[PDB]
Amino acid sequence: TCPFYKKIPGTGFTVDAFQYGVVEGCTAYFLTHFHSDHYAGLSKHFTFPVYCSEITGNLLKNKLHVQEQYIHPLPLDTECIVNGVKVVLLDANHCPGAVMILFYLPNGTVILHTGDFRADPSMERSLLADQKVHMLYLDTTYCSPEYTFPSQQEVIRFAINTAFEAVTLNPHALVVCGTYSIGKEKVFLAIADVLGSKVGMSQEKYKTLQCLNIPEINSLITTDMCSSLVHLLPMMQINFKGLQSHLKKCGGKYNQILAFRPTGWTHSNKFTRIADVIPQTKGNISIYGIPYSEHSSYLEMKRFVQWLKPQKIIPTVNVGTWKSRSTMEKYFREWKLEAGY
Ligand SMILES: O=C(COc1ccccc1)NC1CCCCC1
Ligand code: NI
Repeated sequence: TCPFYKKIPGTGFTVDAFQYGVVEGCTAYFLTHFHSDHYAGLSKHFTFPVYCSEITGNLLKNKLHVQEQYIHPLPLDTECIVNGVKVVLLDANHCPGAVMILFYLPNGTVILHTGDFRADPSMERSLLADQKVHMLYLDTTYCSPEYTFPSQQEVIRFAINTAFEAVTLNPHALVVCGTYSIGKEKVFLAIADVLGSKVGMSQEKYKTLQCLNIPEINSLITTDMCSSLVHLLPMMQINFKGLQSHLKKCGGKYNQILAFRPTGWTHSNKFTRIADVIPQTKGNISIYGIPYSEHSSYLEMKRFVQWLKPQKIIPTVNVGTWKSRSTMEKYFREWKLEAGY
């Protein structure tokens, strides 16, 4: 059964609703981004129209094998008519291909669905600038003031400086970066760039990255592991056992591993600043957890919502408990009273 917060009223549209079978009355299925919780249920035998970004469409075709006849890519920042309704796709500042969707309902109501997003002041100068939004379907992943983390730029500066120092001290060190989905590619691309190397990876991960429209990608990545001193591995292998195993396979080329585990928020963000971050170490292996977020911090979310001044907010994350629903509703009311809308 498809839940209410994935339906768009007054239309035949759903958003990120592929795991409920045939949804009654749905004429077009929107997909905000290529993350498995959101695409859950999509496969090669899907036979209804799917509306999405170009990048998401490339991933649907090549990774899930959805037939081309059902993939409807739309350009960003452009008014489009879908089944008699005006829509706009906006960059979500999440992973590659991720969008927010503006719906202009036939009755005059305007709805914004953020999908997953990392709110930014630049969104205040998007096509949102003009206009009234009556309903906001909001990515509330980190909707509590405890959720603090640095800018993406600060985290990348830390990673580049850490990697460059380690490899300049020991030219026989290998750098390894964990991954389990699209997103956060800047981590491994920025480290490889400072080290003068391509990024080495499996055939499967190479295929995925080839779908993302990254400029000059062929100059940046490779399946030839021997040519590369920055390697990508599944996130599940970023531990002392897994990294020891990997080092054995490298034919005596390296005598040290420096590894990065991009995470979201963790409770060490309540205590330790990015500059003060230290690794876990066992012998010649060191592992850094770095808080590289592709979701809004509490402060970023609050700024966006107080600027947009929506008439009603519908959370799309942390909706499953009464305690988390009540917590979110209290913050929305504070924000409204503070700003006066
Ligand atoms: O209980 C939770 C579960 O996730 C929530 C996320 C947003 C709003 C409400 C809940 N988190 C807590 C972590 C430690 C301190 C802050 C809330
Ligand atoms: Ni996501």
